[PDB]
Amino acid sequence: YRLRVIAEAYATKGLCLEKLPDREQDVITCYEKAGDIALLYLQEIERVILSELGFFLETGLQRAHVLYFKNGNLTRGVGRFRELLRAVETRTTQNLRMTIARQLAEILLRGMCEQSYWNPLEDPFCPQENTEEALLLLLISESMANRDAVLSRIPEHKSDRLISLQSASVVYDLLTIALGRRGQYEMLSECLERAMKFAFEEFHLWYQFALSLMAAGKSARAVKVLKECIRLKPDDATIPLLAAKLCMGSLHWLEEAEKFAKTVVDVTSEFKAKGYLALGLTYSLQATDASLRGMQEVLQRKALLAFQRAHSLSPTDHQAAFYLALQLAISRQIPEALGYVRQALQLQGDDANSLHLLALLLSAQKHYHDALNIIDMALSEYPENFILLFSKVKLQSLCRGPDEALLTCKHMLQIWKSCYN
Amino acid sequence: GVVEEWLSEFKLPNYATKSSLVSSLYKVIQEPQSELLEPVCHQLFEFYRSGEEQLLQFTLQFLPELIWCYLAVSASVHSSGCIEALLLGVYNLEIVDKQGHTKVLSFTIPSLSKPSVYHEPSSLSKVVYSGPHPQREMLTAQNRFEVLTFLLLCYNAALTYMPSVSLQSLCQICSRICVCGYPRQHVRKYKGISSRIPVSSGFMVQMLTGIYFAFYNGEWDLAQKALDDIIYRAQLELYPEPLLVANAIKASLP
Repeated sequence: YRLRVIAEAYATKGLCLEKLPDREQDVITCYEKAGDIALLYLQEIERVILSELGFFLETGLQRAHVLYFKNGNLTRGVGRFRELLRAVETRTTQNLRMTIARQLAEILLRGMCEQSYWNPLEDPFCPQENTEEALLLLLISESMANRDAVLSRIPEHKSDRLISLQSASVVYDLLTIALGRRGQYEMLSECLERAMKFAFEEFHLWYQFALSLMAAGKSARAVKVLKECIRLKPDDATIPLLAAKLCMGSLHWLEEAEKFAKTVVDVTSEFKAKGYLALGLTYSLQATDASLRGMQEVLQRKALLAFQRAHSLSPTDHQAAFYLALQLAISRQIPEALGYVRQALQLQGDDANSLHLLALLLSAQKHYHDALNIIDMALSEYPENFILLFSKVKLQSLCRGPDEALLTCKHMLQIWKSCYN
Repeated sequence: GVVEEWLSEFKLPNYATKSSLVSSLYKVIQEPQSELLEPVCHQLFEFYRSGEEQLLQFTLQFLPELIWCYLAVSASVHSSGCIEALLLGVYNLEIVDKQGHTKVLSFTIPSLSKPSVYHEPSSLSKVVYSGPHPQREMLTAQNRFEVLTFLLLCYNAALTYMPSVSLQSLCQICSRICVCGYPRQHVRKYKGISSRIPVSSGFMVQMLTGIYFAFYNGEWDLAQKALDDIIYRAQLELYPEPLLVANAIKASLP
């Protein structure tokens, strides 16, 4: 009981000395010993209780690091933070270790590089790199934080719920920023899935969970969450764009793609152009999947009309011009298609599909050796392609002779052998 | 020049430990009309050969400026054709030369069922995030961005020792590169060559790391606008992870 008395005596001594024109480091030292004796008394009383709450002891403990980090004493401040964390937790220090752990995680994440850190025991489970200890801190904090939740009652009071939601949002924000940079998405997705309990009508967690799911490989769950995101806030057009892009991917769902395309089109120019492009691609694929006669031409004319509209709406998109030229070439109209791909290649001349289509058009025009040359520097720029190899083999067999075709076949067999086990 | 005659008379870290070189060297790379540009380039290579730490630490900060200038102008009028060799040599030296082996950067995630220095379980797998990177011989349009992100990560590893001018320049490049060939440039009124550079997702993530670190060193408006262009371009190009990281950064501000 006398220890807290002398601790408050040191606090009052510092409060009086602040009015006298380095004694500040002496006040800091008395603050450190006051904190040490307060922690020792807490340990003794928590041992005794098997066989209260002051006011200024925490001030004396905290103003030391406040001065540390307001005067630039970053090294001593982080060292004292670490030593305070080294104290064994009791039933009265959980919020203090909350706050100090959160601040330490922030300052370590946004304060210095990797080559300016050493182990807690040494002085410049045992962590070896800063993000490891930050991750451990985040796990422990969230693990023994998840039991003070409010679970969205809102009978009459809201403020405590708002504070709890803020704390959850910030802790998961640090978790996301820590784990995203290192390219680990599975554990992040599971973390957000576990966290999903709190939210009831909040856009942020739904958006982040959908993004994490779509960036991890799973698609259908991402599509459903993205649909609910459509339901929540009908202002953004990028979210239906992502849903449509996933729909026509490996999933091979086509009706939903046209639904989302119609939704985004029926809402600036740079977005409705993308919507028209997606609608045209969906129509072209549906045409390719047809089974009777007339509907193929109907969908082809629809697709070329949409592609023309998209091309007109934006003059500096090489993808739109390339796909319009491809659709034109599907319809056997050569000169306009070759002119269009010429314009697209003028827009950008480092592509692969553009050169491949140019070579294909040249071959369809019966100019074999020029297309052969084009394929030659196409392979020169991309020495590890596969489709270009098949096209070159076909062209060589069509023009010169089987010898070079066999040579290329053996070369590509060797390439596959090298690239795989 | 000052550095020119310094080299002329020149032809243990206390050799320069100089407060007048860095600004002049930065102004040298500004204009493309330099007669000694490639000689001072391989002279910088010669400095990088010196394993002594301060020279490499205080000369690595020049990489973003040249990466913009001579990999966007030559790779759009004039082709110097040797700085790429310097970059390739630096890449090979970094990836290969540590003690005679290739790096495998790795760390292990923590757990909660095992006692730690701060907690107890009463009341573990190794993961790899980089390497191996086999050496290269020419900057092709199929592998140049991988080495670009590797160089960016290597420069990231030591952001502590670079000055504020380097941070300002890095933010300027990180802003102007991703909006150069898009209409938003006329909002920013940035001139030069109107073209689009096909960046990747990892490149965006690695610049976002540096942008986040620089956000808390006084630079506020430039980093804010750079984040704006980054998120705009990511939304345009439909790249999930950079958009997620940008949203996380944005939703964590005072």
